[PDB]
Amino acid sequence: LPSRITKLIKKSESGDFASSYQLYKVFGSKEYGVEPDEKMSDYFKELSAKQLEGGQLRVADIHLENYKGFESLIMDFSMKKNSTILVGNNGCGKSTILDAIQKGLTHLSSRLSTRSHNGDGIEKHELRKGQNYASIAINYDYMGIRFPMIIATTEPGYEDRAKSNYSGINELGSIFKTAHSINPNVSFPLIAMYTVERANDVSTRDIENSEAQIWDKFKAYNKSLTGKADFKLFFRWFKELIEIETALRAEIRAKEKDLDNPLLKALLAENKNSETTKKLLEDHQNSLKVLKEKLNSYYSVNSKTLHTVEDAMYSFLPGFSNLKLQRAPLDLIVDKNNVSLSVLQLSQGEKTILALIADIARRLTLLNPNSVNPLDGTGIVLIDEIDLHLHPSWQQNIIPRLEKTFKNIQFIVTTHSPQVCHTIDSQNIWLLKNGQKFKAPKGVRGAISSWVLENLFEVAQRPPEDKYTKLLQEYKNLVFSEKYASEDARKLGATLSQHFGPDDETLVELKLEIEKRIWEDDFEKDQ
Amino acid sequence: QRPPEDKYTKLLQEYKNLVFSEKYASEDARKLGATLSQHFGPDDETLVELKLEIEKRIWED
Amino acid sequence: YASIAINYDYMGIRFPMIIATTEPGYEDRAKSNYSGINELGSIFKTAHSINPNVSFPLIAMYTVERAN
Amino acid sequence: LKRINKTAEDQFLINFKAQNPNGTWDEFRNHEQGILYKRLKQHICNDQMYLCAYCEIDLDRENEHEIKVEHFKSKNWHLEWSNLLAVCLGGTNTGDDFELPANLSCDSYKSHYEDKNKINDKDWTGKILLPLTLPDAHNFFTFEKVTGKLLPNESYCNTISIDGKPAAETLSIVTKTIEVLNLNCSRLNNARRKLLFHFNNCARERNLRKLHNLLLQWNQGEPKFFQTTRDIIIRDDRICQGLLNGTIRY
Ligand SMILES: Nc1ncnc2c1ncn2[C@@H]1O[C@H](COP(=O)(O)OP(=O)(O)O)[C@@H](O)[C@H]1O
Repeated sequence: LPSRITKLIKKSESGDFASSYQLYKVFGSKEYGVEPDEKMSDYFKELSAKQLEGGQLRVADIHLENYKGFESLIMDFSMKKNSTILVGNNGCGKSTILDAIQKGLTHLSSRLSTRSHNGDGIEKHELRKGQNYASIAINYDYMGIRFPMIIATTEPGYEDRAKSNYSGINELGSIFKTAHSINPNVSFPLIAMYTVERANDVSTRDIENSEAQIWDKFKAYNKSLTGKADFKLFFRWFKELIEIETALRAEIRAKEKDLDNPLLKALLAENKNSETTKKLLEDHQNSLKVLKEKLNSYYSVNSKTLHTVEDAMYSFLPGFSNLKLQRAPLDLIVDKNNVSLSVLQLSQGEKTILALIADIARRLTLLNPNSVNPLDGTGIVLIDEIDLHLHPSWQQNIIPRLEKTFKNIQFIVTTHSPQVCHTIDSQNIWLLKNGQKFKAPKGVRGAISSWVLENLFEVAQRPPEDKYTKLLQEYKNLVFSEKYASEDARKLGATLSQHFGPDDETLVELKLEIEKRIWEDDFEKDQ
Repeated sequence: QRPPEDKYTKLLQEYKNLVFSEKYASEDARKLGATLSQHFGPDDETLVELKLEIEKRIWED
Repeated sequence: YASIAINYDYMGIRFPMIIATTEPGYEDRAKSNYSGINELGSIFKTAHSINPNVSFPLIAMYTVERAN
Repeated sequence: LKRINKTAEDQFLINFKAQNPNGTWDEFRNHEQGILYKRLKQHICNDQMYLCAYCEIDLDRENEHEIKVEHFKSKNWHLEWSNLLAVCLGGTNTGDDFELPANLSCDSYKSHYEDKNKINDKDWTGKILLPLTLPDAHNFFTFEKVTGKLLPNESYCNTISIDGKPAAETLSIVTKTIEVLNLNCSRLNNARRKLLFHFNNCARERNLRKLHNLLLQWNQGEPKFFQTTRDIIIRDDRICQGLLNGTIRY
């Protein structure tokens, strides 16, 4: 064995998964003239299974051929920075790349927490119209090692070189499986893709259906790469966690049956003038209120490790506190500016952000069983149309806080607004042109939104159709056309000064130019 | 218009106020000038304005 | 108590409306009234009766649920 | 193009020329840790007064990573003195080559246009203006005050010859120069517009003393960035000409 092998072994002894897997590959082949011995390969695999403190699993590159509407879109997602903004246009193919990654990622999600090998391939409506050689190839990247994977399809009447491999991800699944059964507390990779279908978020259909499972690690992968932030699962987790802490419930059952008897209704209808009975009815309603208040007071006292998850959703929505539910007819209660109110009546964007953050936090806490800081895990989260229901105040803040609350999470997202796409550095935002990928020009990390719109989205800051815009254009043409006072500059100035106002940094400059021109015709009189 | 909490935006503000005040050409003027010229490009709106005015009021001195 | 009032306009002639509710523990202090919308419906129905091809207004809202 | 004054030939360039008569620019840059490379870069930039060749932007005094060296003829031209020039970054160096066109300014747009046009003849001499051969005072590029886009002047082009070519086609050469070097991008147009802004601002008071101060500050002293725009503004304005020739006194 060469001294390089000994150096690699020594490096791997000091907690280095990269060296362990390199020696595994060397033992599995004839690299560096090393004799093939599966025994030392198994020993190296066992050593590597104990070295998975965290690798920040990414997606690195992507290779698409004749998929959706693209022909060849080799793209390199960022590795040193945990963000990527896919800007594109409406109809250029933003969701194409994200959909390709989620079809690739379903196989990975299966091979983490399932058995067997199940995954989805290219369907009939996904193949490009004209050719049949479709293939998705996403090269994953663990801490120092890469696993190829190609998803391919071929029409029955032809045979292209679309040989689907699935060669690499099997090794990743195997190493995670081996590492799981030595210490049942491991930081499993997170997988989640979130479409625009989260708009139909929290509603009565989930809360009212509340009326068990121990929340194992292999759960949170379930129903993750679907495209909706299911509040029903979060509500069930909330109930299950807080139930860890009957006569009143039995009393509620008995009082409901007694007060709803048909005989009581008939007696009430027979004698409308029942003030003496009305007093007893109001006493019963007071007992109702007292019992419900006591049952709810048996709740809003203490909490558990759920507090860390709760702190994640109070940061994205300022002015929100005291999130509990009600042991009366089921509902979830927030407090907004000292106004306690139900979750079902929150704003659309507020509910969207709440459901999104709650779902991600639930996933992160279920994957990480025992950690001092469960909320900063390793995984991949995909968001489609992040600016769907958000005010511009939250648009320039959504991502910088998202990268801070969740640290080691990749956030490949698609945007449709300049405000959100000017908080990310220019080298990590991708523009999809008609058919090719282009990089943004320098000066986006802290530039003005107008500049971003003008040189990243190809849109004028002034609508090039309105009457007032055309009038301003004619005015700016006339001021510099050697006739600064030929009665039409006068008319248009009298119009625009009254419209925009005498104090705006578009007409103040041009009026200053007019004043300079007025001065220029004073000393020339003697000439 | 610009980010309310961004490191480069804070550098822009810390450059602009020093341009319009003491320390027009000192310890930090050149270094922030170079840092904000590497990004945003060396040819934009705000920085050319600031450079022109610093040239004007260093010529006056 | 809550109350919503809307005034509908047609050719400079206006139709009143008010829709209200009261919690069932206190005597209602705002009763519903639909005086003008019955008027408008009757006018349009009579116009249809005399002539089957009289143009009618369009009423519709498109909620965010049109995403899917 | 403000035009530069090519100084006398330096010694270490000749020393590197002697050792390898057939060598590339990368060979000169890599050899001896690039000490001679940055020495030659400093020589060329000091000759040029730290202003961009075709783009006219304030090249950084301290950091030398913001300055690139390119050749008028596409890259033995790699060693000839009549080919080396110093240019701006062009908006690149954040990426490598996968950047949106129609925004690049100085030289990276030149390479992009060369590749997408498939121009076999890399000798741009006689096709676009060469800063070395330009006269000290040239009218040429005029610009409208609306958008700030520099445009050729037919009157002055029709009465001068450039690059050993007939004077009839000089206007075509200037238009080709504009097209290849992309001298009408948004950033440079905005810079010219704000140069006009700062020329106009001091003129509100009509204080001829401060106006003469502006003329002395621009025309005299070491040349500054966008020198062509300053010259065009000064010549175009009648009162500036009257102040320069002594018609107006304060
Ligand atoms: N069989 C096909 N052939 C060619 N193009 C297709 C085919 N199927 C889908 N597409 C393309 O898919 C595009 C849909 O865009 P999409 O990926 O949803 O991104 P976004 O919704 O952000 O605009 C369309 O522009 C369409 O041209």
